Amino acid sequence: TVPRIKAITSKMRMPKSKGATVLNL
Amino acid sequence: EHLLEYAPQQIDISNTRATQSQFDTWYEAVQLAYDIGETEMPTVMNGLMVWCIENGTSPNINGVWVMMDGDEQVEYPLKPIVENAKPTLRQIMAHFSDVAEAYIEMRNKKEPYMPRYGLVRNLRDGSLARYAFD
Amino acid sequence: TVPRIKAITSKMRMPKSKGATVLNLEHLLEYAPQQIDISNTRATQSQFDTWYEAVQLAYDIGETEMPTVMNGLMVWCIENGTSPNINGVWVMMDGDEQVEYPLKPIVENAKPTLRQIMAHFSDVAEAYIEMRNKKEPYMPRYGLVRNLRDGSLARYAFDFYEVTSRTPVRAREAHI
Amino acid sequence: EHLLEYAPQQIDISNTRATQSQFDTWYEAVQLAYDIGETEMPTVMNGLMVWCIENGTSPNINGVWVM
Repeated sequence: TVPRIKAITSKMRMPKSKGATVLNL
Repeated sequence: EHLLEYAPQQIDISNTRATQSQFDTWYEAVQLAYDIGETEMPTVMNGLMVWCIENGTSPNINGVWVMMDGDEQVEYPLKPIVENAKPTLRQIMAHFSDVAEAYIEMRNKKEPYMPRYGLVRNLRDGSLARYAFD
Repeated sequence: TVPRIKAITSKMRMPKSKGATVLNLEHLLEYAPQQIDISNTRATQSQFDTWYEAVQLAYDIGETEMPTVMNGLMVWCIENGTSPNINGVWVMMDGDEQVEYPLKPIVENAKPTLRQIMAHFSDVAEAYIEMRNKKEPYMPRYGLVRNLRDGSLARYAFDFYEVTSRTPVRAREAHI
Repeated sequence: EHLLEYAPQQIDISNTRATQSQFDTWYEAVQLAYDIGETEMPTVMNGLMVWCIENGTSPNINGVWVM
């Protein structure tokens, strides 16, 4: 078959303070 | 003495076909910017020269070009094909001018196949519809 | 015997990068895709997939009730062409009275344009007018402006007609 | 199945004739802005379509039309 492109996804970088999240998603 | 011992062909010097180095920089930068390696990358160019027959060598940069596979399509970004082709896309794809007129000769005998550049110019014979693409 | 001419063959010079070939010639011969699935007039399956899901959403009409809408769209887009104003409305007959719909989420989601998205319906549209011509004379509205004059060529002359290689040569002059 | 059971006419979809709703908003706003009610307003439109035959559908806005 044909070679499909493997698109990567840059992460939706959620901000953090010291190791935990900062939003109640 | 060396002038008489010197017969180079039109296709290896002229302006329409870009140089071997311009095609060498282009093809390595496309193999890189698709993350598709050797023995899997020449299958892609079988899809490129069929697409560039039809829609010509002037797309928008942000657009996409398709390639049939079975029944469903795939897609690819047109950004690293017209941004690496340093003269232009026309003068880089002119390396494929030998195979393309041998592709349509294959395609005309099964069914009538005018390329899309021919239908705009309104050519009217399926035998001259072999030398008129972009 | 007679001296036959020895015809030489200039090579079918396949392009190369650094010493190896650039095409899979085995798969090239096992590869015959059609005009309609690659060309520029018909937009891609993904461009029609984003368009149709964004229309189903922005009308709040679900599956098994949404394909009835597209029976009204391809009849309207035959007549008034694929260039309306964005704020306007398009109608759809039902019994005797009309309905209406907003033209805003049909030309704002069609990412190439409306013409290249409705060109998926180029197969059904010329099969719609062939149905319609036999009951009564039916020139589409794009034909009446261009002043075509026969009800049998009034099948291939609407706005969003893709010009494939199956078009008769009289019809491909009618667009250009 | 419904596509084959669907034959609408040119005049009810096309661009030249505006929609029934565009004519519905227009006719109610003319009946209002003349203070001429029902059974007296359709006599006015007998005068409008005779005038709009002759002077066309492009007058100045401030002008008048006779009957």
